[PDB]
Amino acid sequence: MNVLQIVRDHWVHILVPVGFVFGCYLDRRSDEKLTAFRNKSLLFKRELRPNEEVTWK
Amino acid sequence: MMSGRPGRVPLQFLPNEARSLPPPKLTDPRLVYMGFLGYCSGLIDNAIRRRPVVSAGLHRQLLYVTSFVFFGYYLLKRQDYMYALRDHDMFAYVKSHPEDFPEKDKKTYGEILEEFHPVR
Amino acid sequence: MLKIIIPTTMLLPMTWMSKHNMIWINATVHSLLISLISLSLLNQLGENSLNFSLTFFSDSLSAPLLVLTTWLLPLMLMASQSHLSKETTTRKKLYITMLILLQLFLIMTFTATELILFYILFEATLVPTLIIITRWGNQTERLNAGLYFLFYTLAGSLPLLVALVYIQNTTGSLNFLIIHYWSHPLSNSWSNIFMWLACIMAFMVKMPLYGLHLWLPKAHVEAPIAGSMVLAAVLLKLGGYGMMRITTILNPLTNYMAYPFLMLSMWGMIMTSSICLRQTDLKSLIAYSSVSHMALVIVAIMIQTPWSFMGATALMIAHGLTSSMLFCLANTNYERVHSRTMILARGLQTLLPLMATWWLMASLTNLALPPSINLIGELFIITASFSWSNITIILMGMNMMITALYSLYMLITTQRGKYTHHINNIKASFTRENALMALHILPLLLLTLNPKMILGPLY
Amino acid sequence: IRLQEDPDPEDENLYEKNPDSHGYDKDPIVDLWNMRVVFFFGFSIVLVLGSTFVAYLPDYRMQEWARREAERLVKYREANGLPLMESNCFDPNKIQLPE
Amino acid sequence: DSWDKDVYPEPPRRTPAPAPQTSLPNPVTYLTKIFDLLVDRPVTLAREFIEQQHAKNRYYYYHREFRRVPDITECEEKDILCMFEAEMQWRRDYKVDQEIVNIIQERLKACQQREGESYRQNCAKELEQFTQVSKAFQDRYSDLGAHYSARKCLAKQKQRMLAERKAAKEAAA
Ligand SMILES: CCCCCCCCCCCCCCCCCC(=O)O[C@@H](COC(=O)CCCCCCCCCCCCCCC)COP(=O)(O)OC[C@H](O)CO
Repeated sequence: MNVLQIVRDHWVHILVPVGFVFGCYLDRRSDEKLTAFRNKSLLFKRELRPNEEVTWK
Repeated sequence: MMSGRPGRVPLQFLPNEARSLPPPKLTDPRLVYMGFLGYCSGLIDNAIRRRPVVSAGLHRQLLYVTSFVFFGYYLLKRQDYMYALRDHDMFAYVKSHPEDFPEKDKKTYGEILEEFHPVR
Repeated sequence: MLKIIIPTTMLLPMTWMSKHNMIWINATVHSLLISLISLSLLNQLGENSLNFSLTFFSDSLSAPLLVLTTWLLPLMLMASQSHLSKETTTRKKLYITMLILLQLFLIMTFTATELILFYILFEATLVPTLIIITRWGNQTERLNAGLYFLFYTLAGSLPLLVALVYIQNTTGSLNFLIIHYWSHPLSNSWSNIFMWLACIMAFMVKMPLYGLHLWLPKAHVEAPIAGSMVLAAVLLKLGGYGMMRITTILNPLTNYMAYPFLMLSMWGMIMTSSICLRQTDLKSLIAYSSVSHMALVIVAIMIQTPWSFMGATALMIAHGLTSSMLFCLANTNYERVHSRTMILARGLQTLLPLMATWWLMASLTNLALPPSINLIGELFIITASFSWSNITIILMGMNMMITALYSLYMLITTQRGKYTHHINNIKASFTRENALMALHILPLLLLTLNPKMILGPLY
Repeated sequence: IRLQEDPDPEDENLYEKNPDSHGYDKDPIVDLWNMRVVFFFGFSIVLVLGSTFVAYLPDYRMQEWARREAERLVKYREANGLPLMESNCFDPNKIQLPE
Repeated sequence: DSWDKDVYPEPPRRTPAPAPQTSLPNPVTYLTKIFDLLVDRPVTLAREFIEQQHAKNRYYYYHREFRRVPDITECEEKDILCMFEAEMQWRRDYKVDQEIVNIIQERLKACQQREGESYRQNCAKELEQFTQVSKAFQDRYSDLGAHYSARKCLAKQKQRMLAERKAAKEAAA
């Protein structure tokens, strides 16, 4: 149904939504470099559970 | 200032010993911004020549991104070199000059007399 | 963090590459969508600010302003698609480009973790607004108006630049957390006052206090509708955000040096509100009202009291939403009459009955009628000020008394009274203007149920 | 004639071309569609769920966790008879005040 | 009961037995009666239905507990790693102490209506408890500034026994 044209005039609508899902990616990538004191602060440091290896992602 | 350090061979954009540093990763955020600059030149390049900006001469702005990325990449390695160099001989100096860098005494905040000003 | 920024900047290619007539639609879609995502950021923990990285972080103060700016973004698009319809598609796209580029900077500065990073886009907001005021402004004296607005802030901002870099060379980093934890008692040495003056005057200028305020009437009146809202609803408030952030290393020097500003602000609000009582221009009257409310925050922030900060953040937002609405009221009336004089179009209620209502809660909200967020702001500030000194209530309450007279003064002169005979072009209000007006008032009363969201980190 | 210019255009009324005009833009079909966007993506998805989202937001500022701790703490304190909340905060026993 | 009686001491209610002598009917008994079988019972009927449904699928939640962590008086100078734990612990205790005053304030306000015209003398214990709390609260956090930090709280406190011990030296003479 006209798809050759609804795509051309409404392909802009996907830009921002992928931008958001992209924005989460760098958000969930930059934190990895910020690991450092992962389960290290004595306020929150505790015994590591049998299966999971990382307390906070 | 590194203008006359011992070993600086003149007109050497990237000295050989700089290769001992982690090279900039191919998608370094600084690098892609350098690629942005190449693209941003491309859009306006068709603008002055009055061409259909975005869809105008795909070859032209494609070369712009390539040129800016490479010239960016070598710049980043050179940029990383000096900062590594600036920090390197920094540290070599302070060990060579212990007397000018005293280790400040370890006093907790309990013994520190910091006067208090009320807000009233 | 990023989940707001890339959606904002990736919105820019959409408007440029969208269809010829769909620009307003798709921009409005995702601007509201961005607002929804920003609202997801509104959550805050107990005491530690929501920290994201070295480059960005948010606290209980930044978050309410962030959601306000994103919430604003659809409103200018809604408010502007009437006087820009007869314009070339490129200029319309450029106009939209200016707004979101402006709005992008606002997210950046409010979430900035480093004072210099906060500083770089602190003036960078000026460039898009300068274009908006100058190019699309609909007047003659807008040219001198843009010059006044531009130079005033720069004249105050540049001392901050010299001051800020001095902090870097003396106290290491200028990361907001590292300043707060390593704060030291600023001495009384005669250099530290000029230290104090430079770190404060920059936020003073773009928070119009008596004397340093003549740009605002020239800023607001000649600016177009979208320029007026953004300038009055967020731009006067970067100065506010700076003071809550930068006063960490200005104590106890703030205790003694606060006096000239406090007297200037407290007396200024009586003077400025008096100007409102006899303003010939509707837009100017709203503009001067912003000075009075903003000058109240000057006393609020500069007292440096837990309660004072809380009421500041309450007036921080409530005034911005209200001032944007009143500017919408003036704009929605202006093009119908093609003039700015208040007495030009009297008795509008008999002609437009719904706008009579919209003007009515708008005036009531600016009245600080309880329990509107404005009342929570002013009433909290009065108590904090009264604890600081008993006399100030004479000045404080007098402002509310003056604020009553001029607020309903526009109501009676425009809405009530006899309709003007000669005018005959007043058409029934477009439901766009009606929809936009509810877009402003409805969240305001919605905020009344949850003040704790906008009370701030002191809460 | 000073300059060869054009007379000031007259403000068209969107209503007299199409009575149902909503004031969003000239063309009727997009104007009707702009209505749907401004309301559906205005009041509907932002004001309704956004309010519920912020209203049902999880514990903000630990407003209730502190209460529960206070109840337990106050229940501990008067049980032993010592004052229910000390005038001092950082125990002076450790403090090593100068002279 | 959901809350604790020790946290909220409720003196036993003294409800007199109804012993009227006038022959004409007491109306308020009737309005309470009709209310019972028009509002109270239907509300209870719905309530017992919702409460049994709630117990059909019961999900639990607990109360988060923060273990003790070294505070700011033993944290090293600068060293923001230890300052972070210190500041957060102090601010958490600020929240508890704010709630402690809140709990006492409700108890003081609870006396007012509970004691009626006897409020002036009956709960002077409630008055002094709030007086003890408010005065001690003033010595802890008052006048700390809008940018209050555990450093300032220690600083303000360190002045207190500074003056006190100075007064003690003068008192000893
Ligand atoms: C339109 C005019 C300006 C509008 C109002 C702006 C605010 C008014 C004051 C402006 C101050 C600008 C300069 C301040 C820079 C940072 C100051 C700072 O960090 O404090 C220093 C304060 O030191 C200064 O001397 C700062 C400058 C003092 C003011 C004199 C110059 C500024 C005023 C004239 C130029 C600007 C006015 C406009 C001229 C056209 C500390 O250094 P120190 O002196 O303690 O250094 C150690 C030792 O004592 C020796 O250095």
